[PDB]
Amino acid sequence: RKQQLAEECVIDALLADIRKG
Amino acid sequence: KILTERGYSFVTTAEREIVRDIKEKLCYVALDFENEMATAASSSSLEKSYELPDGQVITIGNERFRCPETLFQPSFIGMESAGIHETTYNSIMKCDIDIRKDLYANNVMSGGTTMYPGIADRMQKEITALAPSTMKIKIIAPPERKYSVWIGGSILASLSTFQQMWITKQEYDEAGPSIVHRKCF
Amino acid sequence: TTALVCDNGSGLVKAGFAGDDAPRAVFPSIVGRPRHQGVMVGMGQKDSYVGDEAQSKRGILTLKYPIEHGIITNWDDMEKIWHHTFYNELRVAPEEHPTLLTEAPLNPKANREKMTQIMFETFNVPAMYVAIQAVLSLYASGRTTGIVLDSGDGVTHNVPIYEGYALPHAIMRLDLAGRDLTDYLMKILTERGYSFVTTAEREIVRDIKEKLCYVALDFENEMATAASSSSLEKSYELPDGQVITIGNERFRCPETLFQPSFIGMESAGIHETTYNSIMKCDIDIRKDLYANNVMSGGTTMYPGIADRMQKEITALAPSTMKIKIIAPPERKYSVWIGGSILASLSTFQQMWITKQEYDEAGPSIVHRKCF
Amino acid sequence: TTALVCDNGSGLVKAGFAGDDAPRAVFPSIVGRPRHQGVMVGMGQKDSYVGDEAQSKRGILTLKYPIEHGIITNWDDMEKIWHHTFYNELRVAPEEHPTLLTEAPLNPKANREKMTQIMFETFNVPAMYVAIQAVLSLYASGRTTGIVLDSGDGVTHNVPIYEGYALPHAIMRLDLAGRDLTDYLMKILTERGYSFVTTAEREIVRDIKEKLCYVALDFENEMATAASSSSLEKSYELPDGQVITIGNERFRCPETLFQPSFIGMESAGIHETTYNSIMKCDIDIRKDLYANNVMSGGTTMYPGIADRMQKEITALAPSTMKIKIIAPPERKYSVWIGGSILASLSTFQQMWITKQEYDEAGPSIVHRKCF
Ligand SMILES: Nc1ncnc2c1ncn2[C@@H]1O[C@H](COP(=O)(O)OP(=O)(O)O)[C@@H](O)[C@H]1O
Ligand SMILES: Nc1ncnc2c1ncn2[C@@H]1O[C@H](COP(=O)(O)OP(=O)(O)O)[C@@H](O)[C@H]1O
Ligand SMILES: [Mg+2]
Ligand SMILES: [Mg+2]
Repeated sequence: RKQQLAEECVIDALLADIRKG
Repeated sequence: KILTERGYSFVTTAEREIVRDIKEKLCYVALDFENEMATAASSSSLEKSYELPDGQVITIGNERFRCPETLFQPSFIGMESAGIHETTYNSIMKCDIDIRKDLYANNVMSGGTTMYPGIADRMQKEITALAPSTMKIKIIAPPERKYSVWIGGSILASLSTFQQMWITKQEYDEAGPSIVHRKCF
Repeated sequence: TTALVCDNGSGLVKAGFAGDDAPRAVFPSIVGRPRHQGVMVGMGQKDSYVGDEAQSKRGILTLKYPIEHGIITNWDDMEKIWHHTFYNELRVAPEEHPTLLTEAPLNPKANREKMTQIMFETFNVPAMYVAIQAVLSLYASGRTTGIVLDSGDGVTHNVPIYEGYALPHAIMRLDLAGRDLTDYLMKILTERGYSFVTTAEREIVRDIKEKLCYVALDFENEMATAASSSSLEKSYELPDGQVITIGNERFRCPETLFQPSFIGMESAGIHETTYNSIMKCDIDIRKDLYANNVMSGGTTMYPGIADRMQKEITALAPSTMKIKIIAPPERKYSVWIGGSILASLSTFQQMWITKQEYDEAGPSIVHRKCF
Repeated sequence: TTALVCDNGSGLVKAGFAGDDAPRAVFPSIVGRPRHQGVMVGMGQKDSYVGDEAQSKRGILTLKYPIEHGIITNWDDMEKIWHHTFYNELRVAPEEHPTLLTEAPLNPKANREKMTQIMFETFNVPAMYVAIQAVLSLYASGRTTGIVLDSGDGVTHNVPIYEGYALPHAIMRLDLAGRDLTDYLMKILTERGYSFVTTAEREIVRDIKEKLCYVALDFENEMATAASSSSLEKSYELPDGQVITIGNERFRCPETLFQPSFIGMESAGIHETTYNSIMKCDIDIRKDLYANNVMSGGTTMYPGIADRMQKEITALAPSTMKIKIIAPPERKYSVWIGGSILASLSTFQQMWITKQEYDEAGPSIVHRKCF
């Protein structure tokens, strides 16, 4: 132990389709 | 049926286009029914004129708001079902409780039957009478809602995600014409 | 290398770092699955909502509790609960952080084996310790002796500790807490006409229980007053806007903790369990345990419960001796606060279950390294 | 003085006298009101038709059911139902006869308050009593213990009784019965091109369900048989002379009892409800409840339901034991027949609710006297 211690979306899709028409 | 009351007869299917044109152009939804009936019975400020294709002129009064009133009151044409406001409200109570607020804030109408220029305020009054008073009744009524079914069709067909959801030729050829039940809603 | 404390309770998962005062992420332990037909294509449809997302969208979800009376039933749901509380709430890699989990006493051992196996093989750690919740409540209380009644959402257990020594023969467990109170509150809410059958409505009746219910000091006089006058009646607004009005159900619901024969269980109340746990202890230490009744858990948030516990134990105890109910105002998170105290203790570094010890001993060292 | 048994069913009122075999008056609980303009002046045009008159003249009537899922909504209609079943059907004065009434479990208490108040003020009686229908069914089965699933037109409830002791914590209630099956059959009959929207057509769809429908022993094999060959398709003649032919709808309609997710109800099927009611009982009595599964109610006469329910419980329960579904042929009126047992008991005569008891205790003694 001493050695170890030393080691340490609906909205976006639908608006996209609206702007596609 | 009620245009025969004033004296105007329309029985053929060609005359159905004329009666539909009169309904499109002159009719409107009364906000209050009985006050509008008393107003039309008192004074002829509500009477409007329309010219037929032969050249005759009709004038209609209370029939401007008796005809679209059948949507909120189906007993005029003898159907036992409830009006469209009670149909909307009963569809909300048939849903689960926790979502009902989102159904009140997002009442959407579509189709050309809601083109009448009093129908949004009337439906707001009817649902507001039906719903509890702590709640918000927002009715969306866009001006383009006569064609919104086609607009949403163009919206859905423009998706990239919908291209796998089609019923192709080959799948119809194995399954017969019965695959449209299991593939669609 | 700081430490994580993750009380995986039956109702509310409470997680946070070591040394902090308040728990960072408190969220209910529900896995919600959709039960209707998704018609709107795209949108990122999740097959399962976990946590507050399942709480918000609960009107279209079947909710499931993965933990029932402190025993983890569905292990995939509990894996998703741990995945949510690590990778979305706290946003920490568990491979660089030790973890302190809490557990009810008198548990099935295979449950402890399976949290050991998942927590060292799915969410593999440098270290992990499984600890009894009542000892953590006595940590947060700060006193060394005391009997601790911990009542979460599924488990109500009494553990007495004297001068740093637990008495395992006097530990007792009762599977009666807030979930059964929610179900009983539904069953008595059907009297007034309000129906609640779905898993979503458990949340609403739970909110009614949290916000309006209270422990009566005397049950019979409160029954007579609520039957006579409508002063005790209170109104609550539902999420759809409807208003319910409840009367005696404010104090008929928590009385199941003092009278378990309401829901048909044979065992006696929590005060009798506390008194019988003290009589199961040795005769010299009962003077310390009468004076240091520590409650914890979210079931004791009712604003009459300390006076009722004092009255019932003072009725049961001999009258020559003082009863004092230690009820801190933050006793909901006292399991977490004592876990954060324990993880900040310098002495506690030597009894971590290492990955090396797990590999060299199988999943069997957790019976011998822990209590 | 002969006693009266008046089962106010959700769909069919069944009244009669004690000591008898068959119920005297069975008639549906409908109040009709005219929806058209009467031009024909005179000839006794009633403002309201109650019962079989409203059934016969149903083409020009809006029919209202006063009872919905066991709870009486409209009380003036329910008073008209009681006035018809006392004065027109049985033709006896209520004030010269005691009258037991039946009730679904977990009813709202104000419903019981109002039936007691109406039944002691306007139809005032020497006595009345309110009981549980499942207890009457276990009487009519002639056996001491048993779990009774009673599924009427509105309420499907499971109540287990051992040695004359009902277990109140083990009572399960599900609002899925014959009205919901009628509405679901209306919903799925539109697929074949037959539309039924009015309340007059509800009687037609109900008669279609009563005549032709049956429980599938295996659901998916009956899907395969109905899709493959046209042997299961059956014809029915409408009152206008049109002939319909239905196929899989004979066994899609009752399957909602076993699969409640068809109509969007989150709850489990009646087999799982029965199984969970037996698991809520104590461990030493479950074998007796396995051998005494009593089915009663009008919904339970589809002619495949006993074998299906036996198959489901035998799948659910382990194999060391006997699952015997007690399904007598006369199980429609068995609840009434149980009243014809119970009101005919000389021991029963000392727990009637008298007039003097009502006047001296308000309408509150119906909670303290009845279960
Ligand atoms: N303010 C309150 N009043 C009454 N009961 C409460 C309150 N807050 C929480 N509870 C109950 O206490 C429980 C929380 O206790 P907790 O130990 O956090 O449970 P878990 O850790 O198992 O989720 C909840 O299930 C709730 O029913
Ligand atoms: N022969 C039958 N087959 C199938 N279902 C039936 C049959 N007869 C009646 N039913 C259904 O049973 C219901 C009658 O239930 P009922 O005996 O009144 O129970 P309750 O008295 O608990 O309401 C009716 O609504 C009808 O839908
Ligand atoms: Mg807890
Ligand atoms: Mg019945």
